[PDB]
Amino acid sequence: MEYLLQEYLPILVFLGMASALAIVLILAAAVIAVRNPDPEKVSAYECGFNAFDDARMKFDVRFYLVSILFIIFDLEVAFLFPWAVSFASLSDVAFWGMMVFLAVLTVGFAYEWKKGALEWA
Amino acid sequence: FLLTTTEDIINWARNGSLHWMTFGLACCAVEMMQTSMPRYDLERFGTAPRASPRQSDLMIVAGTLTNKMAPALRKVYDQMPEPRYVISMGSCANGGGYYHYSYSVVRGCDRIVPVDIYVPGCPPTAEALLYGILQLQRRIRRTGTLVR
Amino acid sequence: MAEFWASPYGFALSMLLQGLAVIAFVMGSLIFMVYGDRKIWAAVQMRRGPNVVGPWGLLQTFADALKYIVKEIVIPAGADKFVYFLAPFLSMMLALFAFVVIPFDEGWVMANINVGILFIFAASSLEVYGVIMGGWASNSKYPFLASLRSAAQMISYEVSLGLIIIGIIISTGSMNLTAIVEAQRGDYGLLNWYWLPHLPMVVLFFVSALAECNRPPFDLVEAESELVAGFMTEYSSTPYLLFMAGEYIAMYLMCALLSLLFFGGWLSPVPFIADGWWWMVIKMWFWFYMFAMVKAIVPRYRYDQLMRIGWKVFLPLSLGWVVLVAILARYEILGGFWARFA
Amino acid sequence: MIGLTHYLVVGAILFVTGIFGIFVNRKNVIVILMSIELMLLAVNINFVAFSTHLGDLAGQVFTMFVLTVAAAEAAIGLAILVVFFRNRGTIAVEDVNVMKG
Amino acid sequence: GDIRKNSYDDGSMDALTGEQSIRNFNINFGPQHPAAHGVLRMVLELDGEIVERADPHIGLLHRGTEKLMESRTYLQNLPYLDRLDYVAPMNQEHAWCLAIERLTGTVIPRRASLIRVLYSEIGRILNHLMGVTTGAMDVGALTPPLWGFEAREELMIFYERACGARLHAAYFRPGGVHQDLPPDLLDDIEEWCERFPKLVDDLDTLLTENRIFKQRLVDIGIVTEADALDWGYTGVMVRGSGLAWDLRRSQPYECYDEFDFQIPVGRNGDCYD
Amino acid sequence: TDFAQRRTMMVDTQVRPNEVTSYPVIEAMLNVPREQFVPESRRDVAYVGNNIDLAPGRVLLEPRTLGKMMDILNLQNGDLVLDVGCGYGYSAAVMARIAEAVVAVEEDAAMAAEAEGRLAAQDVFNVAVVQGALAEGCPGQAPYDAILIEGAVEQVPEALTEQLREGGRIVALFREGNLGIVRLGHKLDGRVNWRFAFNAVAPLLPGFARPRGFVL
Amino acid sequence: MMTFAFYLFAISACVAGFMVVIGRNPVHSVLWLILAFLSAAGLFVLQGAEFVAMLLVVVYVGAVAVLFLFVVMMLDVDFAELRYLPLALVIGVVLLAQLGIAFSGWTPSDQAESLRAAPVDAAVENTLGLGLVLYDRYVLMFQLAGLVLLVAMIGAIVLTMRHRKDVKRQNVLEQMWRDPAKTMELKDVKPGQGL
Ligand code: SF4
Ligand SMILES: [Ca+2]
Repeated sequence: MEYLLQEYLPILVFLGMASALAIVLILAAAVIAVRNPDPEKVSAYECGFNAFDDARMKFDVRFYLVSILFIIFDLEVAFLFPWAVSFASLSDVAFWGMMVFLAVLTVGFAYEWKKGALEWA
Repeated sequence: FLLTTTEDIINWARNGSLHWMTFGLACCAVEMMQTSMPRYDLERFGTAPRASPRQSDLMIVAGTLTNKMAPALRKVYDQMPEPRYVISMGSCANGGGYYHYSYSVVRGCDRIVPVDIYVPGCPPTAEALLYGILQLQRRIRRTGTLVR
Repeated sequence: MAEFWASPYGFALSMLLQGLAVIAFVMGSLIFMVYGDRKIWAAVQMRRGPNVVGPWGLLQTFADALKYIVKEIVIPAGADKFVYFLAPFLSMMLALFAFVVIPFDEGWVMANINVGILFIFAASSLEVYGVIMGGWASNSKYPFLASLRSAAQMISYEVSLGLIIIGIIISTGSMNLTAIVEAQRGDYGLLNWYWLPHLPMVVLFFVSALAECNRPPFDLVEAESELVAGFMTEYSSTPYLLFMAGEYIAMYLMCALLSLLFFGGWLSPVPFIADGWWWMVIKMWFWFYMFAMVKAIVPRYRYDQLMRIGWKVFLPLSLGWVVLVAILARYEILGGFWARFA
Repeated sequence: MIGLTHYLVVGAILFVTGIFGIFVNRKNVIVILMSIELMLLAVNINFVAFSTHLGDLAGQVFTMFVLTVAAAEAAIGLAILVVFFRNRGTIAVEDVNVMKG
Repeated sequence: GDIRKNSYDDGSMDALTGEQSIRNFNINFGPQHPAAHGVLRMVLELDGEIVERADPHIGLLHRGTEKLMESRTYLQNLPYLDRLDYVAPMNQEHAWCLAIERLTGTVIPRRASLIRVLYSEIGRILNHLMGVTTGAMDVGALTPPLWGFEAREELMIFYERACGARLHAAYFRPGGVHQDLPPDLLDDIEEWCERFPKLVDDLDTLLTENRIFKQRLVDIGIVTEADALDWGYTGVMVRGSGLAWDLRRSQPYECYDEFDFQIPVGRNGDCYD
Repeated sequence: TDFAQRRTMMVDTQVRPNEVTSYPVIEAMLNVPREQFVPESRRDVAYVGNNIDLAPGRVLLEPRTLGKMMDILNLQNGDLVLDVGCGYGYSAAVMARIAEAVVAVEEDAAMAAEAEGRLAAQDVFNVAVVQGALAEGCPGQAPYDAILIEGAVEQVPEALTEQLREGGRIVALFREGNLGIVRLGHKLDGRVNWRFAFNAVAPLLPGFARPRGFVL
Repeated sequence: MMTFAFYLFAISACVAGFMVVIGRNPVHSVLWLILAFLSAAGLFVLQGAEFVAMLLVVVYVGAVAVLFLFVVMMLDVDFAELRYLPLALVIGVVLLAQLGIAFSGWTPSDQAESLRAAPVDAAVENTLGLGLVLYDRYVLMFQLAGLVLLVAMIGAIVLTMRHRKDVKRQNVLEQMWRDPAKTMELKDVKPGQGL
């Protein structure tokens, strides 16, 4: 397909080019700068005193519920992009069907808000 | 020539981008802060503060170093990537100062970390510190290499 | 040369040269963005800012960049070493990568795809993984806390980011970025640009752009006064440079989008001056100036307060706007002021 | 030359991989949630592959709805996992075992 | 007054909360930390970034001043006072002089008394400029400290013109003040006083009604009158809660009686007040 | 008295911040009642950040010293540990929660008998209290994987370090005038090689002094 | 070339998918998973399904990040040291072989062309084509999808919602309403006067 070749192959080419530029910048210091590691240098930073522990412990995420609702809301908005692109050609059902779809969304959003699910645990 | 002019470029970049750790111990830190404020604007030299030692090239020991604090100062110095430079600012850091004969004070920060410049005063004025930072730049230009 | 430029090679070289043009512009602008950012804060702060390294400090960014190239790379002992180096790479690479679909003039675009808006969203959101993975891979507490804040930040500004621009797609009838610009062409210069019919979304997009770029008042993944350097605490030399480069490249992309979506891209504000890439660059740097001024005048939110803005302010407002715009466009209120499609 | 069979083979591999992840995992229920996402990704590859090679948009329409249910499934799957973690203190697969017989 | 075991509005008790807390999220907040003033090691126990325990470790700037003072004369000890609350050194010198003057039963000259009031209030502005604008920097406002510390720079020059030192004056002495002020210095202090309210307005315009600033301070760190009495609060720490207590009025010293000033008090006793 | 709150506070503020990361040590110190292992007259000060005096010249070491001392010995579930100078047995009880078994050597029959009574009252069964001179150790049950000396020494006698297994660890507090150095030793090729661990002070144990005579 | 593009995305997805399920590090599984979705998006573009290619990345970039949040929220206590695998690999190979044999002889029905509900038009861009059928022909499914998403909203809140009642909370609107004129006032304290 021509559209693939003219428009999408440049994306693939530039993905490699931007990757090469980022990699060369990392390797620049890896090759030029002096490397002199010692146990104190490579230890974890906690403001001058040794860390109590590493960062591989459980940690309560007080916004966990909002993150679950983030997944749901992501899919709701996805249905709007083809609708917005097709807006000129929409039929009466196609137009008001979205309004019903968005009204059901707003009932869910009003339920979250009223329940208190948007306040952190 | 190639290598000396290479070092000159390295010394030029390191002098013009000398980032210092956000680290103030006592009343020498007040004057160090004034050095970055509008009257003097240390940052106009490219000498900007950095919160993390991993991004710091310069440590300014600005204040009294107590025995209890000495391990913490050494640790964050050890976590500076190289090259790293140290300026000793004020009497306490230079030699112990007013607390030289105390039971809880390090009699000079050069007992903990190597020092490049000593700035005298108690405190040095904001301008005196700025002079000391420019003397460090002369020292790097005079002796700077890729190692430091 | 005709026998050459028609071949696979002349086609392959054309893409590489086009790619170098984008990298040259974005990286060259990076020299003046970091300088200009610092000069603007200083001017608001009754001081000079960098003015000694080169004339008026104009070589400061070269000095900073070189300093990092000859600075030692310190690798934390407890860090996940592959993910540690992948995080800065993604941060810089993906921000630059998003510019492949940005048009700067009529026909000055590397990839003219139909879903350009969605591709921008895909690439910018994936860039956040550099911050999340950079903080977590360091395996220390301050970068770990910033890693969670970065995930919180994404949940805060992305929930309404799509809705904020749906109105512009409705008015245009396309997700092609060049099409959005052409929809803002008319006989009244800047009065045909989308900032006017979608004035509320300009504010909401600009604010969302600040949060997407980890910029004040939403600089929460660094937050010096709370987290020392946040996700970058354990990074040095060029890996650290890549995170800063990515931050400014992402900021520059938002400046491009603001100018493309709402201020006619490369179109002239006045009829009697010609359209061209100069107008695109002028608008991009005005919005960068707005980025710099905001950093100089606002304090920092708590990251739970940022989430309040996204879900209880921006989400209901953007959703309400989309419905309002759909009605106005459907019924061609004010003679298609909101219906720019043919 | 890339035809329909090429894409179906990729779909089959991802599908079997995702199924495999469910019945070999022992230590983490989140990785099972990832395997379910791999399994549904494989389905979409089939629907998109059949759609484009037939010249029909139904398979692409079907893919959009599979994503919708995938999102809803992940939200509910994580919510159920949250209540289990609170009641047990673990999310290891081998610990979801109190009821048997 | 112990929130380490989380309490939920639905009464739920997690299985892990049942176990004894052995593996807690403890973090060193300082000493090398922009908000820690260089020498504060505060160990924080966090639960989803909620602070459940704060354990300040101090003494990282303990220098044995009180031991060193016992082998020096009263005059040799005066500079030690400068270096305690070193943001405003002459205010600390004043307590040492007052104590010696009371024990010796000495009356200081009238001009020395006026100068002490003058430079004590310079110190109060020197401190409040530092406190307010670096407090703003603690909640993310970059600019306020730059404006405030330019005004501090001018006041430190008034310090130097009185005694020859910008910070550690050693200027208040048992029996008065070391030297008299040049007449042109009094002209410059008067000129600075005419400009200063403009900077206070500018800081107020930038911060006071900023919604972000309010959301970072309002209803944060609420102190009631009863809390003030638990912890030996003094100064703004009690006045912010509405107690119109100020030693210059309640227990007057020097010549503060004949000056006209008012005591600001807060009504909510939080960081904003 | 709420000794549980004092115990938790001692671990939080005197052990955790002092580079004690071993969770077995933190778990043990959070559970062994310190006040049950001090003389009755010292019960209310059992959780103070200082050495407790047990008998003339003998102390229960400060919580920071013991926490760091045990953290660097790095005791294993299969270890046999010699605790020289157990006093009333607090240290033996803590180590008993980590190591397989502990041989606690005490030289004062008064304290050795109290250690047995208090160790039993806390249901500690992998601790045997053996009465005898501290400098001798307990060579009957040697070799030991780890040796802990609970008081300052000037020299550790060879007889005591011979009861150490090859690859065994010995931790002792050395006194040089007003300076106290805790050192960690490793037995290699029959020789114990000492290294600096940290600085702490305690009174000298009886029998561990060095030979000091006339010097011109 | 199309052959090179296919195998780049095909090998990347299949290898990434395998690494998701057999790797021992859950955070590494998260990063392999996003690579699998990006690789599958590459395959979708090659076939001309660009909208679902881009939609897939947009959706799962956010969703995979949420998965990372739960991995670290419920991180096991044995991260440092983090079966009947032989028999399982045999059943997997058997199932994969059966599918490969079935796909060897794949041929659509000879009526498949005439039965297409939404035939693709070369001159219409993919996103516009989907929008012409998604909201009119499939309007019933469109509405049911909204209810499927609503059930997820209700379920998540019903199952998990709880709030700590022991922490300090501020009402943001009340913070913004605080009037400085009312909250601070100057007092004329006479000399010698205490509280
Ligand atoms: S040298 Fe003087 S000014 Fe500096 S910290 Fe010591 S006492 Fe303070
Ligand atoms: Ca808790």
